Amino acid sequence: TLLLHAELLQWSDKPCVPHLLQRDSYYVYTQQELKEKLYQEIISYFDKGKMWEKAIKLSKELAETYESKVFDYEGLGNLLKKRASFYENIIKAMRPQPEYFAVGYYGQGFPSFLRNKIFIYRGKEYERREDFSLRLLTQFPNAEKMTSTTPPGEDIKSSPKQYMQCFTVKPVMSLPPSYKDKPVPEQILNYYRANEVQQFRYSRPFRKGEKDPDNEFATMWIERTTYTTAYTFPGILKWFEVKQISTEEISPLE
Amino acid sequence: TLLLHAELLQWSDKPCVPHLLQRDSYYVYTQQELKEKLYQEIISYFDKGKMWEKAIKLSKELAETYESKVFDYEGLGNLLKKRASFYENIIKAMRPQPEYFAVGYYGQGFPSFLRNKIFIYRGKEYE
Amino acid sequence: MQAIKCVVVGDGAVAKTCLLISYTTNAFPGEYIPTVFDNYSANVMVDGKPVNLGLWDTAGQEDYDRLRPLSYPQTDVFLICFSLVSPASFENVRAKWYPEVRHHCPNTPIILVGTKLDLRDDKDTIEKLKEKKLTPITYPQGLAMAKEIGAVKYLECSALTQRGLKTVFDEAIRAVL
Repeated sequence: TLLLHAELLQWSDKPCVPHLLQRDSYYVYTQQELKEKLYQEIISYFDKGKMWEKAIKLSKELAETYESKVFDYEGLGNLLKKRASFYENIIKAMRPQPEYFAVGYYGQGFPSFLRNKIFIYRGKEYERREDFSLRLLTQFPNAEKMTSTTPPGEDIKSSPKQYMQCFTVKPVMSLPPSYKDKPVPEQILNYYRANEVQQFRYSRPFRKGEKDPDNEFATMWIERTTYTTAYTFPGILKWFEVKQISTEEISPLE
Repeated sequence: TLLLHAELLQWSDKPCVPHLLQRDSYYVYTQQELKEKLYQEIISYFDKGKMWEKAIKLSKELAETYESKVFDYEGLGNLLKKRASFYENIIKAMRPQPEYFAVGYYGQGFPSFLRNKIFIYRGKEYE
Repeated sequence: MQAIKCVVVGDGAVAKTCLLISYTTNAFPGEYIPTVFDNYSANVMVDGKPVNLGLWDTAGQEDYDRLRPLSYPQTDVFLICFSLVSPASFENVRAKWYPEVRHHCPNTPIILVGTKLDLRDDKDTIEKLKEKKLTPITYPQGLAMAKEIGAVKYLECSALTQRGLKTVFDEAIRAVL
């Protein structure tokens, strides 16, 4: 969010419009100085937010602005030392992968936005789907769900007495740019297996074939439940809708 | 001079031609590794050569190569800390201006190159 | 980080492997996929810290008692497993699965679990057992056997319906916690 604000700003040398001249403090406040404040705080966040990829990705053009306009050589150097710190954190420190859930609040009883739409939820690093639905029961009255895990609850599409449905969806892989050809070490992948994730899916084991006892395999079909999230995980909001859901199929060979 | 040699080299991932495979030491010696050695020594020179402008001007693409190929994140960080050191030296430390002389050795008695031509001489800081 | 080794011991006539993989599947009820593998292991917290949880699937076959006494040493806990509506499972456990595990390692937390609790009170299956002159193992029976051995906890949960199953495994993880 703070970035989004800074995103409005420009590195211009001047205090341009007092609309952005905030009310917490107020003096001349030239634009580049404001972006400087903002970027300091943003990088502080990311450091305590563990997202040092972003930290560095900004600190680069931060030092760029330093030299290119102000010659904050002290700030240049300390900023770059922090960048070094971030890189070391990346290679060294490891990060867990939050369980992911595309969540169907079903019930005319939910508000207009809260009804009948699959909200993909970025839980905590190690969430149990049961405790997740538990806090949904904390989240809403009428603590009851659909066993219709795969299909929607049409009755409770327009019925009151809100129902629910949830499961741990697949975190679709990130795309490390220009790393696929590259034997990159693991840290990039571990950082990418659950972040920057918008596509998702959940398993649908199905029995399409001859359900003999020993073989489960000529019948086993997975109707993968493809999802698209409107926004990055992580992003401005932990949860999000599914921007697009897609079912699938998987043959006994597949 | 060392740069001029490195100037020949490329950041390529491989040991390409044994002509540049020097005789001081010899093993696989992939090109980027050699440029890495060379740039280390060059930057060391410039640091003890006080020419930190050059030091930084190279250290930039040095860290670039680090991340872009090798992920020498330790080397990334230490290199950048040295870059910070250089910048501080720049703002802080001051440097003297050598007196300059365009020098005419006149005399057929001089060698062919040493005769009758104005050689501009970079003296010492306070000559 | 911690890794717990647990040799699950119990008859295969009850098919506890379905329950175990279903939990590893964390599945919606009846939507798990059983596999070809043994000794399904995973990593789930209960509190504070997730655990590399290892549930060694020693099937009901008694012949494997040649190398299950290698599984017993250096194993953090054990899952002894029976069915409440399969009396044969009850007596087989108290005769082979209870004693062999108990004596291979008389010093390890042990958890007796009653499978098919959903069918312990199933009128059709219970009337079959009475017609088959088989006693539906009630809660007091397992309670008595537990206090007999002093199992660190005796339990009865569900496989097809996953009921108490998650709770049972939660206390299983917190057992070393």
